[PDB]
Amino acid sequence: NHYGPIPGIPVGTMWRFRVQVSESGVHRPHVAGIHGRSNDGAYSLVLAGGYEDDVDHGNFFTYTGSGGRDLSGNKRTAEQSCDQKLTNTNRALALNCFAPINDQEGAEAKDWRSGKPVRVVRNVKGGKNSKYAPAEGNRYDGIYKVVKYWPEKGKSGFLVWRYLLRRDDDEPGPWTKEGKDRIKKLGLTMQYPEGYLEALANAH
DNA sequence: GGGCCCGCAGGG
DNA sequence: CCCTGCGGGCCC
Repeated sequence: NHYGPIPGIPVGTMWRFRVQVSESGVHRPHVAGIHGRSNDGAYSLVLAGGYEDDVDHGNFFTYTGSGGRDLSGNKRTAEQSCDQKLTNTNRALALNCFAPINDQEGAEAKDWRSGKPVRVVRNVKGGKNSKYAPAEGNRYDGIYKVVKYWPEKGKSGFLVWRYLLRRDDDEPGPWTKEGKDRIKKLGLTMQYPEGYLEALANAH
């Protein structure tokens, strides 16, 4: 539903599980990387190193579309086994870009800052191929905007949709000096589900 | 009512 | 250690 930050949830907020990010409003889907409607646009997305074509550079990153995958056998993830399409959440994210939607060669917003805002969450699994992933769980990293998107062959050899997102947010990134100071001042700390830690105090 | 899914953990 | 496939929410 909502575009932009969630009122009163500062950049640097951390949650241990995806479900907690969801109940916060920050990223509603419990599994999916993109939260979006195909005739409106995308509200939030997660970098979790789930797609090999994701490259994260912090203040900007190239995100991969979802799909191009065989999820037979009641799967949630798989390797690329066919071309992605500009449909569903992929189409949603493309609409955020401040340029006419083109599903053949993609598009670029000259005035990208005028595009729709995307809430961006970074998850620890993104750490294999990124300097910007938190050490644990999920972290709210602020607002980014889609500069451009285009199709190309991924590492797998199949077509993927690729999106350049660039940061556009007055709250500083949590990996920066000021981001770290703010987090410290606010006392931001990993949020666990209720009862979770107690259940872990059950090592015997 | 069916599709989708950047998680997660039980059980091998 | 590695593997399998479940709920449930949200979309359409």
